[PDB]
Amino acid sequence: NVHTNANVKPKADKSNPSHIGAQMPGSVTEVKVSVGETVKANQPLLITEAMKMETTIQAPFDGVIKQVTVNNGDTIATGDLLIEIE
Amino acid sequence: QIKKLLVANRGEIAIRIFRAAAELDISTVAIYSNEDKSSLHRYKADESYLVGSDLGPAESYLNIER
Amino acid sequence: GLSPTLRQRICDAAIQLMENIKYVNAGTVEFLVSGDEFFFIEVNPRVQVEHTITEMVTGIDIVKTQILVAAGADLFGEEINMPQQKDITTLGYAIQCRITTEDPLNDFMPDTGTIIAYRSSGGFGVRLDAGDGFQGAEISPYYDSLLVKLSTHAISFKQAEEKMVRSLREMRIRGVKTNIPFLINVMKNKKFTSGDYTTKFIEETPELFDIQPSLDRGTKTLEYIGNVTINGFPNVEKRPKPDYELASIPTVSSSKIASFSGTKQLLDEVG
Amino acid sequence: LGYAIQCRITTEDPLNDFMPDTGTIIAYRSSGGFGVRLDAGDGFQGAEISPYYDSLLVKLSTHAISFKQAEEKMVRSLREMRIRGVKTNIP
Repeated sequence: NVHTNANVKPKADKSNPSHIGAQMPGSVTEVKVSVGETVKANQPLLITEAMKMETTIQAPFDGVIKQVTVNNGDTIATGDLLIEIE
Repeated sequence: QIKKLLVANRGEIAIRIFRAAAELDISTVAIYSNEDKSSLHRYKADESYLVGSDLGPAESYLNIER
Repeated sequence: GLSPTLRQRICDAAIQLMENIKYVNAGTVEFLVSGDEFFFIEVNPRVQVEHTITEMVTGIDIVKTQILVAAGADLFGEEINMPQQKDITTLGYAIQCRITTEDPLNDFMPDTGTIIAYRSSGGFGVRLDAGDGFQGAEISPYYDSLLVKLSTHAISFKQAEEKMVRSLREMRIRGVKTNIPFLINVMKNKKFTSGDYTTKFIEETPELFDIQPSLDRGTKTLEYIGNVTINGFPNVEKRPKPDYELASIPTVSSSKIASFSGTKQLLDEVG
Repeated sequence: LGYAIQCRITTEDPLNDFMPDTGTIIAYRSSGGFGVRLDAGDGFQGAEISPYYDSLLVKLSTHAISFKQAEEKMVRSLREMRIRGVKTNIP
């Protein structure tokens, strides 16, 4: 592509605790976890930039990251799947 | 009895001399270096000529022969 | 500051030299004065940067005269129009201030850069011989970084002072940080106005290195607006500027309000 | 000391009954130099000229030892002047 800004992300299924969805339209500023990792509850796994403002996305529980749908500097839309955990 | 005059200089003094010369109905000539391509003085004269493009703007205003 | 018959001797001293050696065209004769004694230092066989100052008090265009002299024209003829030596005098007093990139915040080091804004002056007898400072033109470290020569002229030394002060305060050069604030203090100096100052005047007057934090609020709000226009604002969704609804503001006069008496006034009476 | 000369640069058309021309100035240059004094009015590269006030773009005054010198200084400055977008009384 030349970067990954054209990439369409699947929508997170809302009634599945494994699926973490994008809460706002933002930009992925920093990816912090990869496929097959295990960190504690509240682990800062993704850093988005909403609109000049920055929030870390945290894990709701303990578990193993199955998929990360995004890369650094990627645009996101409300309801976009970002992370899946076990 | 002078018809046309060249200023071996740049900056405000060159402008000043051009004006003095123009007041005496004397045609004027400006010399400029490679970095003085945008020096105001280059434009305030009847003729503009580059002093050595192969002789850096460091040396330009001091080269007697050119 | 100097005595009247002193400068005559210094002038005569100069004339005696230049007439003895058959000097042609414009030249300066430098001296060093102490008490009541001239001392020859050097001769500058050309015009000096500070020629304007003398042209303003005598009334002669020095530069013009150079060309005509070179043209073979006579000193007291129809061209040069020079007055006889007994007719040449000085009207009022003139001053010249030098404006260069040289940092007073960094031991007078000439600065390489591109100017972002330049702002002139004007007024009765205010010469603005502009060299390096005009548009958004980059300057080279290879040349004497003369930004602007600044000259004023008036019958009073005090009046030529305040003429220089206003011009200095009206100046605006950004990107580089100039010798301006320094120069203003020199013009508001009782020992400068007095007349008697040495070539040591600066070093022994340390409060001339006293800088005032003069803000350019206009520049600052242009910078704010620019930044927000281009980069947006935190928590504000990038969209078309409001004043969509031009609902003008109801207002009431100060007079009316100055008369109003309510619970504020009550507190002031009863407590 | 010396002689001084003044004239006022206006938008009066010297070909058309000295009638004040109106409109926008799209290019403005000015002289200066020793013994030349410019007191600007409506003459600048920005705004347009309304017919409602007396016409005056620049008050131009010059000063030299001789009168003839003062004149040749005045002439040059007039020629050095550049004003586009309106007719002027310069010529």
